[PDB]
Amino acid sequence: TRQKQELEEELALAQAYLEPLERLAALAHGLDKSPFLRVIPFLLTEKELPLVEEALRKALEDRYLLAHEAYAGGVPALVVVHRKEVDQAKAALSRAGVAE
Amino acid sequence: GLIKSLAEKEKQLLERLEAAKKEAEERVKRAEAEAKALLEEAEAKAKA
Repeated sequence: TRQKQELEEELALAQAYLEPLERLAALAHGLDKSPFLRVIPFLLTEKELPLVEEALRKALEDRYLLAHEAYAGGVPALVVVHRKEVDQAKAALSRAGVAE
Repeated sequence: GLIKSLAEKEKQLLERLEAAKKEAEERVKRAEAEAKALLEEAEAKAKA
């Protein structure tokens, strides 16, 4: 029964979050294990996408990279920012109400 | 904006660091060797 519970919880999460993580991984392929670049994953709905972009753009100038790729419904979005620009990047998501 | 910009720029940032560390060690290396050979000339000369 213990195996069975672990097997069932794993399925339940994996069934939910495989498609976003696939999308997100793909967007910054081979750049998630680099120290030079920082990646932050987050989910946005069609509604939220414009607000988030504005907020990041003012906060982070034009030396930030906002990319998104669909999955059937909203977009999992990835913002890629320089290392040591992490706090600022985060602060920008937090003001819109979007989190990591 | 393509991911290719930062991707293929990162893999150059790593080469620039590597040459830095190389020619740091390959310089000090020379000096340590040159310090030995100098003090051998100072023994060779001094006893003769």
